[PDB]
Amino acid sequence: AVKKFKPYTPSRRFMTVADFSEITKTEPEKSLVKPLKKTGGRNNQGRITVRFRGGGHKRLYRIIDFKRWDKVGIPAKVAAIEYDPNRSARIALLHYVDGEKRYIIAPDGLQVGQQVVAGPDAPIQVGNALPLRFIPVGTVVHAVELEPKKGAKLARAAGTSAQIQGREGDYVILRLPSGELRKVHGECYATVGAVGNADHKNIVLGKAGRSRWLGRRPHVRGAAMNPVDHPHGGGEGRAPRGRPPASPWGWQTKGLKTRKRRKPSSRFIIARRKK
Amino acid sequence: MKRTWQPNRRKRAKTHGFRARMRTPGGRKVLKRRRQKGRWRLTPAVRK
RNA sequence: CCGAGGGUAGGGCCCGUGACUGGGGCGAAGUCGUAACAAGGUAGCUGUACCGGAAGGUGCGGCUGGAU
RNA sequence: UGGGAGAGGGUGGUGGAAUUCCCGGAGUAGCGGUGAAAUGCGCAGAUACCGGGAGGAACGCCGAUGGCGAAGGCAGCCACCUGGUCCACCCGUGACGCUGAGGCGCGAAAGCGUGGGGAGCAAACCGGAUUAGAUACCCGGGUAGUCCACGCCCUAAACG
RNA sequence: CGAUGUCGGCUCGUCGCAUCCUGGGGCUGAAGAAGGUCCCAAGGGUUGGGCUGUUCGCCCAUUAAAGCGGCACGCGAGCUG
RNA sequence: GAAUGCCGGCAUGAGUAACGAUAAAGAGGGUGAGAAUCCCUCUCGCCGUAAGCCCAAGGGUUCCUACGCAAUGGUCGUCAGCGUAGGGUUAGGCGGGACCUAAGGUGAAGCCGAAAGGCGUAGCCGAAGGGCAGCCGGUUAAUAUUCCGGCCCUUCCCGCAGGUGCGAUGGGGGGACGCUCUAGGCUAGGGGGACCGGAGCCAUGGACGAGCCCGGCCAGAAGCGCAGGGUGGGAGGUAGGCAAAUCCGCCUCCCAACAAGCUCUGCGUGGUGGGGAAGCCCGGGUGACAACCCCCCGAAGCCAGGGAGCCAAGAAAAGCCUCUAAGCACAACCUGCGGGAACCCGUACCGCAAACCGACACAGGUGGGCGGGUGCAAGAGCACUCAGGCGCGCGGGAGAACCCUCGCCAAGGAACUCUGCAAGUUGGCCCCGUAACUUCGGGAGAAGGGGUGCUCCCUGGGGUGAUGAGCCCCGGGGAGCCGCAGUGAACAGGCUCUGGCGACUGUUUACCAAAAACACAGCUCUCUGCGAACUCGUAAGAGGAGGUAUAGGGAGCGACGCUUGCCCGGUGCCGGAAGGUCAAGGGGAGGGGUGCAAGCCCCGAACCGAAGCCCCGGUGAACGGCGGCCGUAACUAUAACGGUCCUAAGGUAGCGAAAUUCCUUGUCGGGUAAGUUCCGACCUGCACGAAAAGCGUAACGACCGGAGCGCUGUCUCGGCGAGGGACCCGGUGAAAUUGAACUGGCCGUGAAGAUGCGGCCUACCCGUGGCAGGACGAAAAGACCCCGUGGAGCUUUACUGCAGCC
RNA sequence: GAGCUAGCCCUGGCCAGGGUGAAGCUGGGGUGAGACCCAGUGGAGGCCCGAACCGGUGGGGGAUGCAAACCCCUCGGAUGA
Ligand SMILES: CC(C)C[C@@H]1CCO[C@@H]2[C@H](CN[C@@H]2C(=O)N[C@H]2[C@H]3O[C@H](SC[C@H](F)C/C=C\[C@H]2C)[C@H](O)[C@@H](O)[C@H]3O)C1
Ligand SMILES: [Mg+2]
Ligand SMILES: [Mg+2]
Ligand SMILES: [Mg+2]
Ligand SMILES: [Mg+2]
Ligand SMILES: [Mg+2]
Ligand SMILES: [Mg+2]
Ligand SMILES: [Mg+2]
Ligand SMILES: [Mg+2]
Ligand SMILES: [Mg+2]
Ligand SMILES: [Mg+2]
Ligand SMILES: [Mg+2]
Ligand SMILES: [Mg+2]
Ligand SMILES: [Mg+2]
Ligand SMILES: [Mg+2]
Ligand SMILES: [Mg+2]
Ligand SMILES: [Mg+2]
Ligand SMILES: [Mg+2]
Ligand SMILES: [Mg+2]
Ligand SMILES: [Mg+2]
Ligand SMILES: [Mg+2]
Ligand SMILES: [Mg+2]
Ligand SMILES: [Mg+2]
Ligand SMILES: [Mg+2]
Ligand SMILES: [Mg+2]
Ligand SMILES: [Mg+2]
Ligand SMILES: [Mg+2]
Ligand SMILES: [Mg+2]
Ligand SMILES: [Mg+2]
Ligand SMILES: [Mg+2]
Ligand SMILES: [Mg+2]
Ligand SMILES: [Mg+2]
Ligand SMILES: [Mg+2]
Ligand SMILES: [Mg+2]
Ligand SMILES: [Mg+2]
Ligand SMILES: [Mg+2]
Ligand SMILES: [Mg+2]
Ligand SMILES: [Mg+2]
Ligand SMILES: [Mg+2]
Ligand SMILES: [Mg+2]
Ligand SMILES: [Mg+2]
Ligand SMILES: [Mg+2]
Ligand SMILES: [Mg+2]
Ligand SMILES: [Mg+2]
Ligand SMILES: [Mg+2]
Ligand SMILES: [Mg+2]
Ligand SMILES: [Mg+2]
Ligand SMILES: [Mg+2]
Ligand SMILES: [Mg+2]
Ligand SMILES: [Mg+2]
Ligand SMILES: [Mg+2]
Ligand SMILES: [Mg+2]
Ligand SMILES: [Mg+2]
Ligand SMILES: [Mg+2]
Ligand SMILES: [Mg+2]
Ligand SMILES: [Mg+2]
Ligand SMILES: [Mg+2]
Ligand SMILES: [Mg+2]
Ligand SMILES: [Mg+2]
Ligand SMILES: [Mg+2]
Ligand SMILES: [Mg+2]
Ligand SMILES: [Mg+2]
Ligand SMILES: [Mg+2]
Ligand SMILES: [Mg+2]
Ligand SMILES: [Mg+2]
Ligand SMILES: [Mg+2]
Ligand SMILES: [Mg+2]
Ligand SMILES: [Mg+2]
Ligand SMILES: [Mg+2]
Ligand SMILES: [Mg+2]
Ligand SMILES: [Mg+2]
Ligand SMILES: [Mg+2]
Ligand SMILES: [Mg+2]
Ligand SMILES: [Mg+2]
Ligand SMILES: [Mg+2]
Ligand SMILES: [Mg+2]
Ligand SMILES: [Mg+2]
Ligand SMILES: [Mg+2]
Ligand SMILES: [Mg+2]
Ligand SMILES: [Mg+2]
Ligand SMILES: [Mg+2]
Ligand SMILES: [Mg+2]
Ligand SMILES: [Mg+2]
Ligand SMILES: [Mg+2]
Ligand SMILES: [Mg+2]
Ligand SMILES: [Mg+2]
Ligand SMILES: [Mg+2]
Ligand SMILES: [Mg+2]
Ligand SMILES: [Mg+2]
Ligand SMILES: [Mg+2]
Ligand SMILES: [Mg+2]
Ligand SMILES: [Mg+2]
Ligand SMILES: [Mg+2]
Ligand SMILES: [Mg+2]
Ligand SMILES: [Mg+2]
Ligand SMILES: [Mg+2]
Ligand SMILES: [Mg+2]
Ligand SMILES: [Mg+2]
Ligand SMILES: [Mg+2]
Ligand SMILES: [Mg+2]
Ligand SMILES: [Mg+2]
Ligand SMILES: [Mg+2]
Ligand SMILES: [Mg+2]
Ligand SMILES: [Mg+2]
Ligand SMILES: [Mg+2]
Ligand SMILES: [Mg+2]
Ligand SMILES: [Mg+2]
Ligand SMILES: [Mg+2]
Ligand SMILES: [Mg+2]
Ligand SMILES: [Mg+2]
Ligand SMILES: [Mg+2]
Ligand SMILES: [Mg+2]
Ligand SMILES: [Mg+2]
Ligand SMILES: [Mg+2]
Ligand SMILES: [Mg+2]
Ligand SMILES: [Mg+2]
Ligand SMILES: [Mg+2]
Ligand SMILES: [Mg+2]
Ligand SMILES: [Mg+2]
Ligand SMILES: [Mg+2]
Ligand SMILES: [Mg+2]
Ligand SMILES: [Mg+2]
Ligand SMILES: [Mg+2]
Ligand SMILES: [Mg+2]
Ligand SMILES: [Mg+2]
Ligand SMILES: [Mg+2]
Ligand SMILES: [Mg+2]
Ligand SMILES: [Mg+2]
Ligand SMILES: [Mg+2]
Ligand SMILES: [Mg+2]
Ligand SMILES: [Mg+2]
Ligand SMILES: [Mg+2]
Ligand SMILES: [Mg+2]
Ligand SMILES: [Mg+2]
Ligand SMILES: [Mg+2]
Ligand SMILES: [Mg+2]
Ligand SMILES: [Mg+2]
Ligand SMILES: [Mg+2]
Ligand SMILES: [Mg+2]
Ligand SMILES: [Mg+2]
Ligand SMILES: [Mg+2]
Ligand SMILES: [Mg+2]
Ligand SMILES: [Mg+2]
Ligand SMILES: [Mg+2]
Ligand SMILES: [Mg+2]
Ligand SMILES: [Mg+2]
Ligand SMILES: [Mg+2]
Ligand SMILES: [Mg+2]
Ligand SMILES: [Mg+2]
Ligand SMILES: [Mg+2]
Ligand SMILES: [Mg+2]
Ligand SMILES: [Mg+2]
Ligand SMILES: [Mg+2]
Ligand SMILES: [Mg+2]
Ligand SMILES: [Mg+2]
Ligand SMILES: [Mg+2]
Ligand SMILES: [Mg+2]
Ligand SMILES: [Mg+2]
Ligand SMILES: [Mg+2]
Ligand SMILES: [Mg+2]
Ligand SMILES: [Mg+2]
Ligand SMILES: [Mg+2]
Ligand SMILES: [Mg+2]
Ligand SMILES: [Mg+2]
Ligand SMILES: [Mg+2]
Ligand SMILES: [Mg+2]
Ligand SMILES: [Mg+2]
Ligand SMILES: [Mg+2]
Ligand SMILES: [Mg+2]
Ligand SMILES: [Mg+2]
Ligand SMILES: [Mg+2]
Ligand SMILES: [Mg+2]
Ligand SMILES: [Mg+2]
Ligand SMILES: [Mg+2]
Ligand SMILES: [Mg+2]
Ligand SMILES: [Mg+2]
Ligand SMILES: [Mg+2]
Ligand SMILES: [Mg+2]
Ligand SMILES: [Mg+2]
Ligand SMILES: [Mg+2]
Ligand SMILES: [Mg+2]
Ligand SMILES: [Mg+2]
Ligand SMILES: [Mg+2]
Ligand SMILES: [Mg+2]
Ligand SMILES: [Mg+2]
Ligand SMILES: [Mg+2]
Ligand SMILES: [Mg+2]
Ligand SMILES: [Mg+2]
Ligand SMILES: [Mg+2]
Ligand SMILES: [Mg+2]
Ligand SMILES: [Mg+2]
Ligand SMILES: [Mg+2]
Ligand SMILES: [Mg+2]
Ligand SMILES: [Mg+2]
Ligand SMILES: [Mg+2]
Ligand SMILES: [Mg+2]
Ligand SMILES: [Mg+2]
Ligand SMILES: [Mg+2]
Ligand SMILES: [Mg+2]
Ligand SMILES: [Mg+2]
Ligand SMILES: [Mg+2]
Ligand SMILES: [Mg+2]
Ligand SMILES: [Mg+2]
Ligand SMILES: [Mg+2]
Ligand SMILES: [Mg+2]
Ligand SMILES: [Mg+2]
Ligand SMILES: [Mg+2]
Ligand SMILES: [Mg+2]
Ligand SMILES: [Mg+2]
Ligand SMILES: [Mg+2]
Ligand SMILES: [Mg+2]
Ligand SMILES: [Mg+2]
Ligand SMILES: [Mg+2]
Ligand SMILES: [Mg+2]
Ligand SMILES: [Mg+2]
Ligand SMILES: [Mg+2]
Ligand SMILES: [Mg+2]
Ligand SMILES: [Mg+2]
Ligand SMILES: [Mg+2]
Ligand SMILES: [Mg+2]
Ligand SMILES: [Mg+2]
Ligand SMILES: [Mg+2]
Ligand SMILES: [Mg+2]
Ligand SMILES: [Mg+2]
Ligand SMILES: [Mg+2]
Ligand SMILES: [Mg+2]
Ligand SMILES: [Mg+2]
Ligand SMILES: [Mg+2]
Ligand SMILES: [Mg+2]
Ligand SMILES: [Mg+2]
Ligand SMILES: [Mg+2]
Ligand SMILES: [Mg+2]
Ligand SMILES: [Mg+2]
Ligand SMILES: [Mg+2]
Ligand SMILES: [Mg+2]
Ligand SMILES: [Mg+2]
Ligand SMILES: [Mg+2]
Ligand SMILES: [Mg+2]
Ligand SMILES: [Mg+2]
Ligand SMILES: [Mg+2]
Ligand SMILES: [Mg+2]
Ligand SMILES: [Mg+2]
Ligand SMILES: [Mg+2]
Ligand SMILES: [Mg+2]
Ligand SMILES: [Mg+2]
Ligand SMILES: [Mg+2]
Ligand SMILES: [Mg+2]
Ligand SMILES: [Mg+2]
Ligand SMILES: [Mg+2]
Ligand SMILES: [Mg+2]
Ligand SMILES: [Mg+2]
Ligand SMILES: [Mg+2]
Ligand SMILES: [Mg+2]
Ligand SMILES: [Mg+2]
Ligand SMILES: [Mg+2]
């Protein structure tokens, strides 16, 4: 439920902030946080390899449990729902009856005080995690492993989910957040429900400095540069593209497909994405 | 106005020091050349 | 002290007028088409939307004040 | 107090028919369309037929000259929440009534905002016909929209 | 071309006369007044403003008149820009 | 003898410019061969959120003392950051190391690369971050939290006592954290005192006073007090914290809970140890048995790991505590106490500057802390002042032009000019009051006005204290006084109307452009299913991201509002298992060479044979593009209408002489006495037009345009005055430039603009202050222009390669 | 060679004083319940004014400079990109 501001500054006109109404705890679990090495887009050579990065707020990384088949059959209680600055989803704190404490991505609907459980036997309930094969067809699911025991890979951002469409041998057919239809192996785990905080996409950053807080440095158009810099650079006055619109490195950037031709996973993609 | 030389003993020893030169093929050629030329100092002085 | 009024500054309402511009009314015999009245030759009207020299047309939903 | 009928409203489920698209099979010289055609589609294998799948929308028969609502309006089926209303008994209150400038709420369609959805249909638009013309009627396409949520708009041959 | 700074303005002048005014004339289709045209004449004079970077030009208000040209389209080791 | 030659020397310019902030000097005494310049005294001025004081860098003896003055010092010099010599820097507690980790760096394992080398988990290094024990005073010419004095403390070793399951690089707890706002209580610091201490003072008309002037504290162990921080206790279960665990985590039960207790800091007090002014007298002595007290103000510092709110969600590791494992429980560890032990490096001095970075004793640059008082609403602003530190290392005169910086100006008031450029005006606070428009915030300090000192009287509330007095803080009313004038000095908006552009705050060409440019939230297209795409790299490996389509890359557009039309023929991209073409390879009809021959060797057609291209489609917020001629209405004119050619389609809405309009100062209207600019219209748009977005838009802008009011030395049109220079004298003393010079005007001549040639004219020799017409003056081997089969950046459907991708 | 300058990473530090007065909260009003209104409290913001600090808009000076970019007056930001 995005929060608005009155227009008492030029920027407060349009700025919207998340309501934080599901958050029940506001400092993280000390045993589950570790320092997040900020990069600024620089690789091990020190070269910028992803432009316009750096300068964002400091962050601690919350270790997230993307396996859950770690602890089959062991119920846990949802102790808290917490803000995670490293991802769009919120995160839920789990207290296992083990005494072990872990973080999961917080699905929509999940409540503090309810219990979740992982395993082939687990009830089909929001927050439980089962192998894909034991989830009934038609079930909305998130935090999906792409390959068995390799870790949850798909549908992790706020509001996203995959839907189960059917089974075909050892595999299930998922409709991913992108609308692609893909065969994912049935022993891959998934968590029942959609990821929460679906209002994330309606946040209006509102001002330039808000992008700066997030580590996003200003992005400068090719058309603003010189020919030394960019295909779209130069010209007297403004200039249209004057050639097929291109990236700084010369490749076409309006339509040109880029998935590797002979990639082995093509056997498992049924239909490319939609809209 | 702020000029270009802003001395700093740690910066000097770590950039041009003896150990910086020995760590690298190019740096060792520097020491080799300055020895062959007979330089009284192979490396800049800094008071550490 | 108050004080006719004069001065300075800023408001409100009304009247007249203005390059140009909007449509309206009227005007014996102009130009274009033929929308409506017969099922008016696509039943008509309608609120709305979009479009078209023009009347109009078309979409959606409504009315019979529609014929057979 | 005790009963009844009902597409009255809201929510969430869920059932089959049909259209479209995808896949597999089978099969070949046309299909479609009209007043007649053409555009379109089809040997790069269409149409027609069979099995599988996805998805949206609308609910055939019952169905009526029917029923419900204050009106706008409401139609598969199920459950829940809820309004109105009628009848019987003649039990309670004791005129506590009628209307109602303002106010408030409701208000078909189209339209608007933000998300979502999108099968069919279809303003705009394109093409094919027709015609003196044809910014139409007819044909092949087709974007909004038609659908859902929330928020607006507040119109009507909102009529008996 | 081992550089002769380029438009306009400002400042400062000085010169020519094919004279705008003022002085002297002849002719007039010169009654007077006022003009026209030509001759002599360079002593002095030849305004303020609106517009534009402007030179120029148009306009306002005047004036005896609001001259036209040369001086590296006078003048940036004088200024402006 | 020339090369703007090279090296050196020495001239010219010239006793010229200058002598480095306009904070400022004068006199007496002394020293000395010599004194504006050194020392001392008195007087004057300057800084005082510094121009004072303390750290950190960097510098490296510059520190102190004696003896010196050749050079260095912009003059002088007896002086000096200079020369010579001697002296000077003292630590278990300050800083760093024998402690910890951060980025990063390095790197057993391992990975990769022709070589060189590149990576890389642990580990190691790495600090201004974490951690850790010293405060006050005295002393030296020069060091001091270092020496000394007083009072405190830390670790290591060993011993004694008491206690305990002791024991770790392993487990756990803790360390451990943001931004804004902020409570209570304190401290630093400060103000006042009619109280306490003090050498003295009475002046010049008055004052012997509840007079003036000076000072009225600092550190301190335990204990105690005040204020805070941290922290539940017990039991039972237990499968998690990669072994174990009595610890931690999770479950349950009992009790405690805005407490308390325990613990830990801060402040206060505290044995004790110190300090102690003016003034006077020669840094010292005295004052002095110095006194050392009360009230008020009060932090941004402390208690602190405090509290609240918010979103952008805020290091690590060790010290420390707890758990246990090998082990070992004659040990070991814990607590107390005692004795012993306690290393290396730095320490001088400068440090907003004459000692650092700028070639200079250079008006520039340099991070942290302290930074007193009064008044002005506040404040680190401003004026003046304390402590402290300076008068800026050439002076003395004069009182021209001219220049700079500054003050004023009769009448006028933008007439100045490209332009109100510049300079006026306005200016703080309190109160009254405030428009279109608007996105309801704003526009707004709109505009425009009134008030402002001092005195007396009456009075309201708050803080401290006690509820009072005193002190302190916000006020209210009445009556008066003075001046030209009361934010009386200093610091402190001119305003309005209307266009263009850009939404806005931001960013930029270091050193000629700050803007309309870039960025920006927002909108759209597009790629990307994760070992993602993309990027850097030969690779390994990284980034992307410990992210996962509500995400990430690329591209354009640029808040917001209302919108974004038609063309897919060409180019691009997307789809298309057919067909055409298509390399290596397959195939081998059929030939050829050689050999006696078996053979060996060579050429080789059909046909099979990828991507790409052809071909069929799609696609515009992909590259792009969006017509011509002729005719027509009952006045004329003009054409709603028509004809025909052409195209892939012929520009829609909106806007338009525009940041675009050539003709052009279009035409008309407004504004002006007058308007090439401006605003409003018209539309024959040379040559607008819809995300290289179209049209608007409140608010914003050191943007660019037009107007008005206010006010002015901008101007008519200049005048006077101030200081710093210019000028003169003493000291010191450059520069570019320079073929040599005994270097005049005119009219001619000349390579076409002559001091230098001809003919005239004019002219005694040599300077000083000035002005800039000439020496085609200086400066820079023209940056425009061309030329060179000269170079370099950039582009592309130029050529040819290469990476990359297929 | 990044001791200048550009960006990023780690760790510290700094931003006098004054002004405006968002959300929320409380109370009150309102209603069937609401929305909502008013008052108080509150202290938000690439908010406002203005030092330090960071800039460099206009003009003047300087131009063999104090200075190979300085000086004076004026001006922009100053809790934030
Ligand atoms: C239509 C025009 C283009 C014709 C043109 C005009 C240019 O100038 C002349 C040329 C002929 N030669 C002339 C020439 O070269 N002037 C140069 C001058 O540069 C500076 S003046 C600072 C100026 F800002 C630069 C202006 C001029 C530079 C080039 C020197 O101090 C001067 O001595 C002098 O050298 C003719
Ligand atoms: Mg908002
Ligand atoms: Mg609002
Ligand atoms: Mg939430
Ligand atoms: Mg940790
Ligand atoms: Mg990283
Ligand atoms: Mg590395
Ligand atoms: Mg990149
Ligand atoms: Mg980057
Ligand atoms: Mg994310
Ligand atoms: Mg989150
Ligand atoms: Mg799989
Ligand atoms: Mg968004
Ligand atoms: Mg961030
Ligand atoms: Mg971004
Ligand atoms: Mg950009
Ligand atoms: Mg550009
Ligand atoms: Mg550019
Ligand atoms: Mg480059
Ligand atoms: Mg290139
Ligand atoms: Mg290029
Ligand atoms: Mg280009
Ligand atoms: Mg360009
Ligand atoms: Mg152009
Ligand atoms: Mg450009
Ligand atoms: Mg082009
Ligand atoms: Mg291209
Ligand atoms: Mg896909
Ligand atoms: Mg610099
Ligand atoms: Mg240098
Ligand atoms: Mg530096
Ligand atoms: Mg150093
Ligand atoms: Mg250092
Ligand atoms: Mg360094
Ligand atoms: Mg190095
Ligand atoms: Mg070194
Ligand atoms: Mg080598
Ligand atoms: Mg070697
Ligand atoms: Mg030697
Ligand atoms: Mg060396
Ligand atoms: Mg009167
Ligand atoms: Mg009709
Ligand atoms: Mg008809
Ligand atoms: Mg009809
Ligand atoms: Mg008809
Ligand atoms: Mg139509
Ligand atoms: Mg076939
Ligand atoms: Mg579908
Ligand atoms: Mg009864
Ligand atoms: Mg309605
Ligand atoms: Mg569709
Ligand atoms: Mg057609
Ligand atoms: Mg016909
Ligand atoms: Mg030339
Ligand atoms: Mg020369
Ligand atoms: Mg020249
Ligand atoms: Mg020259
Ligand atoms: Mg002038
Ligand atoms: Mg005359
Ligand atoms: Mg006459
Ligand atoms: Mg004359
Ligand atoms: Mg003119
Ligand atoms: Mg002209
Ligand atoms: Mg006359
Ligand atoms: Mg002339
Ligand atoms: Mg000429
Ligand atoms: Mg000419
Ligand atoms: Mg000239
Ligand atoms: Mg000239
Ligand atoms: Mg000049
Ligand atoms: Mg000139
Ligand atoms: Mg000259
Ligand atoms: Mg000259
Ligand atoms: Mg010779
Ligand atoms: Mg020379
Ligand atoms: Mg030479
Ligand atoms: Mg020579
Ligand atoms: Mg030489
Ligand atoms: Mg020489
Ligand atoms: Mg010699
Ligand atoms: Mg010499
Ligand atoms: Mg001389
Ligand atoms: Mg002289
Ligand atoms: Mg001279
Ligand atoms: Mg000089
Ligand atoms: Mg000088
Ligand atoms: Mg000064
Ligand atoms: Mg001065
Ligand atoms: Mg003297
Ligand atoms: Mg002297
Ligand atoms: Mg002397
Ligand atoms: Mg002196
Ligand atoms: Mg002295
Ligand atoms: Mg005296
Ligand atoms: Mg002071
Ligand atoms: Mg000497
Ligand atoms: Mg001397
Ligand atoms: Mg001497
Ligand atoms: Mg000597
Ligand atoms: Mg000297
Ligand atoms: Mg000097
Ligand atoms: Mg002597
Ligand atoms: Mg010493
Ligand atoms: Mg010691
Ligand atoms: Mg040791
Ligand atoms: Mg270490
Ligand atoms: Mg190895
Ligand atoms: Mg190699
Ligand atoms: Mg290191
Ligand atoms: Mg270390
Ligand atoms: Mg340290
Ligand atoms: Mg220490
Ligand atoms: Mg101590
Ligand atoms: Mg001594
Ligand atoms: Mg913590
Ligand atoms: Mg933390
Ligand atoms: Mg920290
Ligand atoms: Mg924050
Ligand atoms: Mg307080
Ligand atoms: Mg104290
Ligand atoms: Mg005080
Ligand atoms: Mg256990
Ligand atoms: Mg004493
Ligand atoms: Mg004594
Ligand atoms: Mg502070
Ligand atoms: Mg670490
Ligand atoms: Mg054992
Ligand atoms: Mg034993
Ligand atoms: Mg113990
Ligand atoms: Mg040692
Ligand atoms: Mg020392
Ligand atoms: Mg300074
Ligand atoms: Mg400092
Ligand atoms: Mg000094
Ligand atoms: Mg000096
Ligand atoms: Mg200096
Ligand atoms: Mg003040
Ligand atoms: Mg001085
Ligand atoms: Mg000074
Ligand atoms: Mg001086
Ligand atoms: Mg004189
Ligand atoms: Mg004055
Ligand atoms: Mg006066
Ligand atoms: Mg005057
Ligand atoms: Mg005036
Ligand atoms: Mg006036
Ligand atoms: Mg003017
Ligand atoms: Mg100008
Ligand atoms: Mg003034
Ligand atoms: Mg003022
Ligand atoms: Mg108005
Ligand atoms: Mg108003
Ligand atoms: Mg206005
Ligand atoms: Mg307006
Ligand atoms: Mg308003
Ligand atoms: Mg005012
Ligand atoms: Mg008053
Ligand atoms: Mg007075
Ligand atoms: Mg008076
Ligand atoms: Mg102001
Ligand atoms: Mg802007
Ligand atoms: Mg801009
Ligand atoms: Mg704009
Ligand atoms: Mg805008
Ligand atoms: Mg700002
Ligand atoms: Mg620049
Ligand atoms: Mg430049
Ligand atoms: Mg430069
Ligand atoms: Mg400039
Ligand atoms: Mg510029
Ligand atoms: Mg600016
Ligand atoms: Mg820019
Ligand atoms: Mg913008
Ligand atoms: Mg989008
Ligand atoms: Mg690469
Ligand atoms: Mg990572
Ligand atoms: Mg992106
Ligand atoms: Mg926009
Ligand atoms: Mg932009
Ligand atoms: Mg349109
Ligand atoms: Mg096309
Ligand atoms: Mg096409
Ligand atoms: Mg195409
Ligand atoms: Mg092929
Ligand atoms: Mg083109
Ligand atoms: Mg084209
Ligand atoms: Mg026009
Ligand atoms: Mg325009
Ligand atoms: Mg144009
Ligand atoms: Mg024009
Ligand atoms: Mg023109
Ligand atoms: Mg005109
Ligand atoms: Mg007019
Ligand atoms: Mg206009
Ligand atoms: Mg026209
Ligand atoms: Mg474009
Ligand atoms: Mg353009
Ligand atoms: Mg476009
Ligand atoms: Mg509007
Ligand atoms: Mg605007
Ligand atoms: Mg505006
Ligand atoms: Mg601006
Ligand atoms: Mg700005
Ligand atoms: Mg600006
Ligand atoms: Mg003057
Ligand atoms: Mg003077
Ligand atoms: Mg003399
Ligand atoms: Mg001399
Ligand atoms: Mg000398
Ligand atoms: Mg000679
Ligand atoms: Mg001679
Ligand atoms: Mg001579
Ligand atoms: Mg002569
Ligand atoms: Mg000639
Ligand atoms: Mg001549
Ligand atoms: Mg001569
Ligand atoms: Mg001669
Ligand atoms: Mg001769
Ligand atoms: Mg001769
Ligand atoms: Mg001669
Ligand atoms: Mg002669
Ligand atoms: Mg003569
Ligand atoms: Mg002289
Ligand atoms: Mg002279
Ligand atoms: Mg001259
Ligand atoms: Mg001259
Ligand atoms: Mg000359
Ligand atoms: Mg010459
Ligand atoms: Mg000359
Ligand atoms: Mg040369
Ligand atoms: Mg040349
Ligand atoms: Mg040159
Ligand atoms: Mg150039
Ligand atoms: Mg040429
Ligand atoms: Mg050639
Ligand atoms: Mg040639
Ligand atoms: Mg060439
Ligand atoms: Mg080249
Ligand atoms: Mg190659
Ligand atoms: Mg690629
Ligand atoms: Mg650097
Ligand atoms: Mg740096
Ligand atoms: Mg910081
Ligand atoms: Mg600040
Ligand atoms: Mg308030
Ligand atoms: Mg609150
Ligand atoms: Mg601000
Ligand atoms: Mg203000
Ligand atoms: Mg600067
Ligand atoms: Mg400046
Ligand atoms: Mg100025
Ligand atoms: Mg210069
Ligand atoms: Mg100033
Ligand atoms: Mg400000
Ligand atoms: Mg501030």
